[PDB]
Amino acid sequence: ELFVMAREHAPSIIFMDEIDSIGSSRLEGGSGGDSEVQRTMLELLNQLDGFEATKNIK
Amino acid sequence: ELSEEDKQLQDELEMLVERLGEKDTSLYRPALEELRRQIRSSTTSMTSVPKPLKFLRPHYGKLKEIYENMAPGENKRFAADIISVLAMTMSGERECLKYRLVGSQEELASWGHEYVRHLAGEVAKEWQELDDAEKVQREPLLTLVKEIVPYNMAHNAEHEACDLLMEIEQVDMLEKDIDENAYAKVCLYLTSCVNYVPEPENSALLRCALGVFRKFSRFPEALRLALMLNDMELVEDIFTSCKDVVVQKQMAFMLGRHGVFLELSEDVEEYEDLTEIMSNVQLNSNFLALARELDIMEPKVPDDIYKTHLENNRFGGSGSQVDSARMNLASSFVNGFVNAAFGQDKLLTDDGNKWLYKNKDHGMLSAAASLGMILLWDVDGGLTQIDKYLYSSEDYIKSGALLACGIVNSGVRNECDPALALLSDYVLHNSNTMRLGSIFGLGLAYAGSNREDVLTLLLPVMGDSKSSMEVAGVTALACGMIAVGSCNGDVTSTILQTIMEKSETELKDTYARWLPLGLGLNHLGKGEAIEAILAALEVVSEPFRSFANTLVDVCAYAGSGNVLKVQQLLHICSEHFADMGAHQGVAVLGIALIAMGEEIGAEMALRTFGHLLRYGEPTLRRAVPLALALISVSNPRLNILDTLSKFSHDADPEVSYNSIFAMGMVGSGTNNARLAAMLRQLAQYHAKDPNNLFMVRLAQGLTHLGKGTLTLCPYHSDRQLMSQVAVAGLLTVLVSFLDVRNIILGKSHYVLYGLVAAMQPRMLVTFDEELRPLPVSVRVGQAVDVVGQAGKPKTITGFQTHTTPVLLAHGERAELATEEFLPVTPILEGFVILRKNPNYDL
Amino acid sequence: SYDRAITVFSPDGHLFQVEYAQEAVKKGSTAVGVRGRDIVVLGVEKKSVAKLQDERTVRKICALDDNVCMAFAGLTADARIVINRARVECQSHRLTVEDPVTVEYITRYIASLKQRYTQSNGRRPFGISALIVGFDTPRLYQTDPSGTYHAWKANAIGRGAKSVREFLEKNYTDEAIETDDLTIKLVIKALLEVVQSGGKNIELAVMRRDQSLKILNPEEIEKYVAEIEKEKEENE
Amino acid sequence: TKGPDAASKLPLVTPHTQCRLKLLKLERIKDYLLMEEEFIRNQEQMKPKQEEERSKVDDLRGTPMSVGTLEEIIDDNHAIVSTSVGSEHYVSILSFVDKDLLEPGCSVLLNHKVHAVIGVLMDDTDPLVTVMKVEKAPQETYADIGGLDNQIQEIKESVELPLTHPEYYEEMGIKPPKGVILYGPPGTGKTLLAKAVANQTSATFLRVVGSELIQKYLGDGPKLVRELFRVAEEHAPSIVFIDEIDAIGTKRYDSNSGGEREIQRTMLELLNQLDGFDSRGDVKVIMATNRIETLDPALIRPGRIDRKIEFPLPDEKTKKRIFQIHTSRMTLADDVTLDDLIMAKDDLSGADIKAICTEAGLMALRERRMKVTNEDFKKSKENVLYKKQEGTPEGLYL
Amino acid sequence: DKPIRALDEGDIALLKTYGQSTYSRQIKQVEDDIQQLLKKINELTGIKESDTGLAPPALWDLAADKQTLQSEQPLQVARCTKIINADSEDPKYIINVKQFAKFVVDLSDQVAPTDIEEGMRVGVDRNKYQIHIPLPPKIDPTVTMMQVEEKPDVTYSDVGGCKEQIEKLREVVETPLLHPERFVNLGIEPPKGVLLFGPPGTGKTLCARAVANRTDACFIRVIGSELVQKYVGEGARMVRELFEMARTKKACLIFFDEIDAIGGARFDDGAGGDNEVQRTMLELINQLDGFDPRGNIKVLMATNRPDTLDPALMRPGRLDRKIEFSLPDLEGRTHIFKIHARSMSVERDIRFELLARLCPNSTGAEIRSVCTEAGMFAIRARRKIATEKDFLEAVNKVIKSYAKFSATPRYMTYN
Ligand SMILES: Nc1ncnc2c1ncn2[C@@H]1O[C@H](COP(=O)(O)OP(=O)(O)OP(=O)(O)O)[C@@H](O)[C@H]1O
Ligand SMILES: Nc1ncnc2c1ncn2[C@@H]1O[C@H](COP(=O)(O)OP(=O)(O)OP(=O)(O)O)[C@@H](O)[C@H]1O
Ligand SMILES: [Mg+2]
Ligand SMILES: [Mg+2]
Repeated sequence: ELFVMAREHAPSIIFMDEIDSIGSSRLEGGSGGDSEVQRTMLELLNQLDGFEATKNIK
Repeated sequence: ELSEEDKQLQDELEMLVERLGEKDTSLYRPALEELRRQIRSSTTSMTSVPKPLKFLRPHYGKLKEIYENMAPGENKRFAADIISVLAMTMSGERECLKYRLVGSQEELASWGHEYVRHLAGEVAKEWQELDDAEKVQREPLLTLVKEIVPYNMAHNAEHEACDLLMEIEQVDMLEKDIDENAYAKVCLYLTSCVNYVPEPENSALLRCALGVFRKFSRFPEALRLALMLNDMELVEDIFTSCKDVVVQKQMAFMLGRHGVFLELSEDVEEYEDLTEIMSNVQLNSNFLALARELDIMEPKVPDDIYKTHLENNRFGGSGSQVDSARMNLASSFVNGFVNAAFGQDKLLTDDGNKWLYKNKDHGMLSAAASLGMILLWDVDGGLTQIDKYLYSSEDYIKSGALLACGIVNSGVRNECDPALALLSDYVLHNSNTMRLGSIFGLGLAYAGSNREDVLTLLLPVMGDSKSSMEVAGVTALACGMIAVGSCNGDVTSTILQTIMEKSETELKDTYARWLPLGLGLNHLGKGEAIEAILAALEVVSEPFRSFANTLVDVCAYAGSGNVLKVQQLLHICSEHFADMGAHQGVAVLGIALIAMGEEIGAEMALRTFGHLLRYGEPTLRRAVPLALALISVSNPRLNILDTLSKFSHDADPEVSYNSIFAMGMVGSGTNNARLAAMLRQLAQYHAKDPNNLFMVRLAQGLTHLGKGTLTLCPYHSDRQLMSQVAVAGLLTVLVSFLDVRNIILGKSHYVLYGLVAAMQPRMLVTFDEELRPLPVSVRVGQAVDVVGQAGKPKTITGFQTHTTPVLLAHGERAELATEEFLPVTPILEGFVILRKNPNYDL
Repeated sequence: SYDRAITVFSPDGHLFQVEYAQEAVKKGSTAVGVRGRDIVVLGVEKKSVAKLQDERTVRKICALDDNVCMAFAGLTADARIVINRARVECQSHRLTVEDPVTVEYITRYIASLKQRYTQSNGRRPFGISALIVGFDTPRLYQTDPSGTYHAWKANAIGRGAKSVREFLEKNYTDEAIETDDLTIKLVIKALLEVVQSGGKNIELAVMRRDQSLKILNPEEIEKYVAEIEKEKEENE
Repeated sequence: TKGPDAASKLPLVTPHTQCRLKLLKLERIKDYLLMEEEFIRNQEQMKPKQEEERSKVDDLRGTPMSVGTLEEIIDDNHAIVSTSVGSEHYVSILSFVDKDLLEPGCSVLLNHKVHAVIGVLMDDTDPLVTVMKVEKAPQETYADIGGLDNQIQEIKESVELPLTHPEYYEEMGIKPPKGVILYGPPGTGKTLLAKAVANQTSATFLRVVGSELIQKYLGDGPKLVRELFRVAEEHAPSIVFIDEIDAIGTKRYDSNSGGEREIQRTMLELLNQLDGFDSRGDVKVIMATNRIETLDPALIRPGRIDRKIEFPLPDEKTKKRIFQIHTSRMTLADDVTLDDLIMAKDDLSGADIKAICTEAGLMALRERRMKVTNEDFKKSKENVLYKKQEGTPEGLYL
Repeated sequence: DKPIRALDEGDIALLKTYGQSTYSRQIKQVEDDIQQLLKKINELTGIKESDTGLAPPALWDLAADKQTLQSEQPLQVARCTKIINADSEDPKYIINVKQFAKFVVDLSDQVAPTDIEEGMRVGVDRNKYQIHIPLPPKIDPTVTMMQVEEKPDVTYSDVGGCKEQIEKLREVVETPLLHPERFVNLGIEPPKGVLLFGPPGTGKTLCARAVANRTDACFIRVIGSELVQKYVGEGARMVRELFEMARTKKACLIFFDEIDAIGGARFDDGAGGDNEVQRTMLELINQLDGFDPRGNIKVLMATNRPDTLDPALMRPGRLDRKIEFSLPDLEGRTHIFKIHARSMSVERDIRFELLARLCPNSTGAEIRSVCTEAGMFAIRARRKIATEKDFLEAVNKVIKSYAKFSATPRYMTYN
C-alpha cells in the first residue's frame, strides 16, 4: 500500500530509516528465523525492483 | 554557478563581443579571429558542453546590421560563421541555415559532427519548405549536401546521409559515394524503409538500391529488389550481367521460387540447365528426398486424422453407417491435402474408381482434382495416372481430370507443355463443365506465365454470349492469375468490355464478383495505373460500381501499406446503412491485404479487426475472419487462433464458417497439435450440421497439409518477397468464400483448389555447385534483431543444430554454422548452393 | 548432519569430512605435470606475490629426493609437513635398502600417511593433493587428501582442474612428448590455458633422465612462451 | 471455457536509433491507432429491438442488486440463498436465469427488496487475485538477455514451446514440464527472464510476490491461493509466476508460532494446487528464489516443480554480452575497451553491469559529456562494485 | 580530488539540445501521443461487459415474472427449536432465525401442525414470522463439493514398486467393503484408518487417486483449506457436517489429503497458537474414535511429514494402520521406469534396469521427471525416437546434476 500510494503520488521519494530491523541478512528456517520480517523484506524487494518496474519512484 | 576558469572565459568572451561596438580596423579581424578560434576549439572536440556557446547569450541584431554594413569581404563571412554556430544551439533555423549558405564556405567538417547534423536537419526543413516555385535556393542546398553526405559516409553516420537524401528526393549520389564496407548498411536501410514510405518515393528508393547493388555486383540481392519493383527489363539486365554461373543457378532457383519465367536466349551458356532449374522440375524429387529424410513416406487416412478413436461415440453402430456426399467431399479434400506431394496414397491410388463412384457431380470434379493434387510437381508421373480417369465413363468428370492436370503442372513447366496441348482442344468445348474444367486447368498450370498465346486463346471466351456466368467468372479469374501483376492492356480491355456489355440482372449473381477479380488480378501491386481503371469502372451503376471500385482498390495496393487507402476502406466499413454489405466485406479484405505487407501494420490490423468484430454489424462480422486468414497465412499465432476459436461458436452460421476457414488457412501446414485438438473439439460440437462438419474437416486437412511440410505463405525471402501467384490464389479463394453457401457450399468446391496455386513447400535442401545434395550443419533459430540498424541478419538466436535438409517453421530462419562453405544467397531459404570456401585452410 | 566427524558414514555411505578436505585443494593454485620419454615436467601457477614479499619461501615445487620431485595444491602448511615427512621417509628407505626410493613407493607412503590422518577422529585430514614425478622409467603419480594415489600420463590440480585437464586430454599425444622442448611447451600451453597473465605467473620445473632438477628461469620460460606465441600465430 | 486473456502489446519498433526509420514505424503505429480511434468514434455516433428486452429485464430485477451465496436449490424456481450477513432466505428464482448456471456456493444476484434470484454473478473474483493478472506486457524481451542461452532454452521448452508446438510432445509421449524454479544469486536474470517470457507468451500471465498471497484472516491465505489457481484454470493456457517463493516456500518445521502454522498451511495449499488430488491442467508455474536450499523439499520436488534452472554469476562471454546489450543505447567512444571490465574476477552480475553502465553515464554527465569513455567506466567499476566485505580467506592455500 | 561541479540550467539545456534533435523531439512526441492514443482507445471501449445469468429470450419470455415477484413473498429460513404445545390447540412454536433472533410464532393456515415437527427448518414470513413451509434438511454446499463424484484415470497398475503398500491399503479400504465375510468369520474388526506417510513424491497421493478410481463407495477428498475457516468454531462444524454426510452414505470413504495442515501438535506455551485449528483437529479426533461410534467410515490420511502430527491423532484408534511409502528398490524402480516410459516413443533396447540402478535414492516422481527429460533431450535434437543415451543424459540432468557436490575428483575416493 505504501508503494501504491507512492505511485499514485508520483514522482515520490521513500525514506526508510534504520533498515537493519527489516532488511537484515536473511535467515534460514527453524524457530530462530523471524520469517515474517523476511516476508516483508521480500515484498519490499519486489516492490522496488521486481516484475513491475517502478516509474519516478526513488 | 561558474568557476574560476569559467569566469575568466566568460569575461574574455564578453570583452571580445563588446569590443565590436565601434569600427576600429583592429577589431573585426582580431575579435572574429578569436571567436572563430574558441568556437572551433570547443566544437571540434568531444560532446562536452560548448562553453563559449553557454557563455554567449548576446543579441546579434547589432551584429547582423554591422554584417550588412561592414567589410563586404571575408569579415562578414567570419561573422556569419560565428552567428551560425551560436544559432545552432538557439532557434534561428532559417537564419542559421543562411549564415552557412552565404557566409564563409570553408567546410562543414571544420565545425563538428553536431554542427553537420544540425545543418542537415535545417537543410531538410528548408527543402520540405521549398516548393517548385523557385529552384534558386535548391542549388546551394545541393552543394551543401555534396559535402554533408561524404562526411556521414566517412563517419559511419549513414543514417543522417540516407535521411537527408530522402528529404531532397534525390538519391543518385549514393551510386557514386557508397563504399565497400557500408553498402550493406544503406541497402538494408532502404529495403526496410521502402515498405513504410508512400508513393512514389518507394519505387525511386528501390531502383536506387537496385543500382547500388548492381554497382557492387551483389546479383542475388539485385534480383530480389528487381522482383520487388516487378519490372522485367531490369531482371533481364541482371540476368545478362551475371557472369558467374553459380550465381546464375542461384538466381534461377529464386526465379523458380517466385515463379517468374523469363525467356532465355541461346547466347547464354548452360541455357538448358538454367531453363530446367527455372521450370522447377527437380523440386518434387527433392521433396521426395525430404520426405524420406523424415520417414513420412507413408500417407495418412482421414479416419486417423480425425481420430475417431477419441471422439465420444454417443451413438454406436447406428448413426455412422450412412455416407453423406458432403462428408465424402471433405474426406476427399483431407486424403488429398494431408497426403499431397508425397507421390502415394492408400485409398485414391489402389481404389480410385470405387472411391469416386460414391460422389455426385460436384464430388466427381472435386475428387478428380484431388487425384492430381495427391501427386504434386510430377507432370509425367501425374498424367500417367490422370489419363485413365480422363478416359472415364462419366465424361462429365473429364473436366475434373483437366483440373488434375492443371493441379499437377502447377509449380512446374515442360518444354512440350502437356497442359496447353491437352486443353487447347477442350477450351472451346460447348459443355459448361468441360469449358470450366479446361479453363481452370489451364489457369492453374500456367500461373504467372503471362504467355500471349494462352491469353489470346482465352480471349474469345469472354465475348461468348453462350458461356454461362460461372464459366465467365472462372475464365476471368484464370486470365487474371495468368497475368498477375502485369496491367495487361489486352486483358484489362477485354474484361472491361465484358462487364460493360453485361446486364444488371446477370450482374446481380455472385459469380459476377469474379469479373473485377481478374481485372484486379491484372493490377497487383501497381496502384499508379488504376486512376484510369476507376474512371472506366465509374461508368457502371451502383452498388456494383462501388463493389468493383473497392475490389480494384484492394488489388492495386496489395501489400502497399498506403494508410490513406486503408482510411478510405475503413470509412467504407464504418458506414452503417445484402449487396450493400459486400462493399464493407471487400473493404475489410482490403485492410487485410494492404496491412499484410508490413508486420507492424498487420499486427495493428489485428486490433482493428478485433474492434470490428466486437462492434460491427453482421456483414462485417462475417467478413473479418477472411481478413484474419489473409493476414497470417501459415502463421499459427495463438492470439489469432484463440479469437477464431471464440467466434467459431457464434450463433451466426456465416461467421462460424468464416472462422473455421480462418483456422484452416492460418494454421495450414503447421501440424499444430493444439489446433488439431481444437478442430476435433469443433467437429464434436458441430456433429449435427453437415456444413460445419465439412468445413472443420477441410480445416483439419489444411492444417495437416503435407504432414506439416507445406505452407501457403505468399511471402518469401524473410517474408520480404511477395508472390503474385499465391496472392492471386488466396484472393480468389477468399472472395469466393465471401459467399460460403452459394459458392463453397454450392457448386464451386473446385475454387478451393486455387490454394494449390499458392502451394509452396519449405525445406533446407542444400546443393553443391554441381547441384548434388550436400549435408551441412545449420544453426536454426528465431530472427529477432538484438541490434538496431547495425546491418546484422537479425542475429539469429534460439539456436538449434540441424543437418540438411531441415524444416523451418514460419518466423524461424537458418544460418550456416560452418565456415567451410559460403552460400551464394545469404538468405537460407529453399534450395541453395554452397561454394566450397577457398579461404579455409585445413 | 553427517559431516561434523571423519569416522561417521553418511546414510548413503559418504565420508563427508574426507570429501570436504578436497575443497582445500580446489582452493589452491593450478599445478600441472606431464611425463615425457626422457623428461618429467611440471608447471605451477605462480601467483603474483606482494611488492615487498620475498618469493623464495613461497615454493610449490619441492624435490623429495634427487630422483623425485613433488608439486602440491592446497593448504601450504600441510604441504610443508607432508613434504618433510616424504623426504624423511625417502632417506630412511635409502638407509634400510641400498637402492633409491621409487616414485611409486614414495607416492604410496604419502597416500598412506594422508589416509592414516583420515581414519582417526581428532586429527584433521591433510588438505593438499600432490603431483609426484620421478625416474626409477618416467613416472607421474597424484595423491589425494582422502589417501588415494593414481598413475597419470598427465594431470593438473588446484584452481584450474577441469579446464586444464580438458585441454590436456586432447593435447597429450605421442608426438607431443616426442621432444623435451615439445613436452615443456605443452606444459607451458596447458598452464597458460588457465593462468591468464603469461610468463610472470608460470614456474616450470623439468627433471631429465638420471639428471637433477632445474627450475626454469624467467627468461627460458619467456623464450618458450614467445615460441608458443609464434607457433600459434599461424591462425592468421 | 473462458480462453486466455493475453496481455496486449504494441509491435516492437526497431532500430532503436533516433533515425527516420524509427519515425516512420512509430508514425505507422500512430496512423493505425488513429484509424482505430476514428472507427470507434464514428461507430456509436451513427447508431440509430433489444431495448425492450433491457427495459423489461432491468425493470424486473431493479437496482441495486444484492450479492448472495447460493446454498440450496429446492424447486426449479426456489432457492435458499444466504445473504452476506449470514442470514438465509427462501427466495424465488425468476425466469430470466439459466438454471444450469446455479450451483451450490455460487454467487447469485438477488433483488434488493424481495431478495429473489434475478441472476447469477459469474466472475466474483477476489480483488487481490484479479490484480495478479498482467494487462500490460513488460517491455523486456528475449533480445534484452545477454547469454543465458541454456536457461532461456529450458524455459522455452517448459512454458513456451508446448503452447506453440505441442506436436513434438504429443508425438513422442512426454507431458511437458509444468513447473520451473529459477534459482541463483541475485541480479542474475531470473525476474528478467520472467519479464521476457511474459512479453513473449500468448497465454495469460499471473504475477505473484509469494507474499501478497498471504492474508490477515485465519483461513484467507490458502483460500486466496486456491482462488488464484482456480482463476489460472479459468483462462486455460496460463502461466503463474511466483517471485520470491522463499517467503512461503521455506522448509516445514514444528513450532508453536501460531502465524507460522498458517504460513505452512498456505504453502501446503500451494503444493496441493501444484500436484495433489485432481489434475492441475494446462497452467504452468514459474518460481524464483535467491536461496533454494531453504525451500521445503515437498515444494521443489519433481512433479510439483519439474525443472530447477540455475542462474550462475555471468562468465566472460556472458558478461561481454551484458555489456554489449546495456551499452547499445549508449554512444561509446573509440578509446573504450570494454574487455578490461569483462576480465578480472569482480564477480559482477547482470544487474552489476547495468549499474556500471548507468554510473559510467553519470560520470560522463559529470564531465558534461554525452558520450562515455574508458575512464568513466573504470571509475564506475570501483564506485559501484563495492558490495562485499571480504568473502575470501587469507593466504592459507598455495 | 576535484569536486564535482553543479549542473547549471544552461548546461542542462545544452546537453539536451547539443546533440541528436533532428528526429529526437518528433520521436518522443510521437511516442507520448501513442501512449495517449492507446489510453483513449482503452477508455472509449472500456466495457468488457460482465457476464450475468441472463437466459436466452425464448427460455423465459415471461411477463408473469413480475406477478411471481409481487405475489410470492420471501421467507426467512429458521429451524423450529421447540414445540411449546400450550394446550394442543394454541401450541406455539419456538424458532431460531439463524443468527437474527429466536421467536415464538404460530404456523400459517396453509400448513398442518403434524407436518411441522420439532427441530426441522421452515420458512417464516418476514412480518409476523409465522411458519409457512417445511424445508429439506440443511446440506452444506462446500461439504457436498468435497465429494469427488468423478473417478480419476489413475489405476492400480500405474503405481510401481509399492506392492506391499497397495496390498495393505486394499486390506483396509477395499477388502473389508467388497468381501466383509472374510473378516467376521475370523472375528477380526479390520482397521478403519490408514496413514500414508513417506518421502514426498513416493506415491501417496497417487495411491489415493487409485483408491478413488476404484472405490465403488462414497469418496470424499477433504480440502485442507476449507476446514480452516475465518470464524471461530466454523471448522469444527465443517468437520461435524462432513462426518454426518459420510454417515448418511452407506460405508463412505474419506481421504484427508495433506493432514499436516490441520493435524498439528496441540500446545499452549505459544500464548494462543492456532487454537481454532487445534479445536478443529480435536473435533476430528472425537469423530474418528470415542463416544458416538464413528461407524463404517474408513478414513484415509496422507502426509509426507508425519512427525508433526498430534500423538492423539497418530494413536492407532483413529489411524490404526500406518502404511509407509519408502524409496523404491531396484525392481520397483525398474517397474516405475517401465510404467512411465510405456507411452513414450523410445527404443526397444533401453536397459531400464541400468537407469533404475543409476538413481539409487529417487522417488517415483523423480523417475517420471527422468523419463520426461529423456523425451525432452530427444526433442531438442529433433529425433522422433528417444534412445538410451537420452535417458542417461536425463538421469545425469535430474539426479546427478542436483544430488550433491561430490564431484568426480571427490568421487575418485570410491572404486
Ligand atoms: N543476463 C542478463 N542479461 C541482461 N540483463 C540482465 C541479465 N541479468 C541481469 N540483467 C539486468 O539486471 C536487472 C535486474 O535483474 P533481475 O530483475 O533479473 O534480478 P534477479 O536475478 O531476479 O534477482 P533477485 O534475486 O533480486 O530476484 C534486469 O532488469 C536486467 O536489466
Ligand atoms: N510408485 C510410483 N509409480 C509411478 N509413479 C509414481 C510412483 N510414486 C510416485 N509417482 C509419481 O509421483 C508423482 C507425485 O507424487 P505424489 O503426488 O504422490 O506426492 P506425495 O508423496 O503424496 O507428496 P506430498 O508431500 O506433496 O503429499 C505422481 O504424479 C506419480 O506420477
Ligand atoms: Mg529478481
Ligand atoms: Mg502428495
